Amino acid sequence: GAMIHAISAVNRHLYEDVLEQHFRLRHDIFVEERHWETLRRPDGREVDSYDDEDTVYLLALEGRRVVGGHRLYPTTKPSMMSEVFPHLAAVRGCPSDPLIWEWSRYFVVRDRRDGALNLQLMAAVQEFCLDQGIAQVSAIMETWWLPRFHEAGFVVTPLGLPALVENAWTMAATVDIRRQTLDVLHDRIGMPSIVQQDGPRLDAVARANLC
Ligand SMILES: CC(C)CCSCCNC(=O)CCNC(=O)[C@H](O)C(C)(C)COP(=O)(O)OP(=O)(O)OC[C@H]1O[C@@H](n2cnc3c(N)ncnc32)[C@H](O)[C@@H]1OP(=O)(O)O
Ligand SMILES: C[S@@+](CC[C@H](N)C(=O)[O-])C[C@H]1O[C@@H](n2cnc3c(N)ncnc32)[C@H](O)[C@@H]1O
Repeated sequence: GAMIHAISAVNRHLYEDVLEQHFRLRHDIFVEERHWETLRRPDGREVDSYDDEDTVYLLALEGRRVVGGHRLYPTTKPSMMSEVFPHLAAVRGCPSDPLIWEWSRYFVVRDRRDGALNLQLMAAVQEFCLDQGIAQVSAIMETWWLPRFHEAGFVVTPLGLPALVENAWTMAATVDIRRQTLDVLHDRIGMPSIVQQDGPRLDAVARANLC
């Protein structure tokens, strides 16, 4: 059936159509719906300084329609946490490691909310990272994400004090990538694999080491 596709520098030539579609959906969702006005752009594409040659996109596709997704960025480069929100990680420190990737821009289009897709997206980050040998992901998120992580069996390590960010309670944390977490999620989604990787093989950890 429908799969989550891992899109990076090595295979984006197969997904240029899909990538553009997702930038516009990100604008509809994060700018128009969430009202994150600092991300508004006149081209109607929601693109920031962490959308570059090293970004990995995990996009839920139905045919060529993007129905959900999220992205990963190496913490060996300047990151959203290190550059924008370092005060949120003042207790433990901002991650900087080839084996830790920054996780952001999680979305499900309205048509697919409150269904099977969400848990598939939760499984997808675990599956991709385990395959790549990535040990942890880091995230800045609103505190309503905590019960969602816990419900999916995600092992969460807070990096600092929660704080108001543009009027919303926000925190920085890592998530442990675990075979055990993934195994349970595979059972729950009723699929042995949720991540499709077309085109040339990506060596994410090697790329992050170069950075
Ligand atoms: C890498 C990550 C960490 C970066 C995040 S990046 C920021 C998170 N992303 C977004 O807010 C994008 C806009 N939203 C979406 O794409 C979807 O609403 C998401 C968050 C993916 C959730 O989709 P689904 O789980 O399929 O279903 P849903 O009915 O939309 O939500 C399920 C439950 O989740 C909760 N929820 C969703 N959005 C919320 C919000 N803005 N504030 C407080 N609570 C919120 C809520 O409890 C809801 O159930 P309800 O109470 O019955 O409505
Ligand atoms: C929870 S935080 C940031 C992380 C967000 N959950 C994500 O994964 O994309 C949301 C707040 O950070 C801001 N923000 C998101 N990406 C940003 C960037 N690249 N630069 C500056 N601010 C950003 C948004 O305007 C919003 O007020």
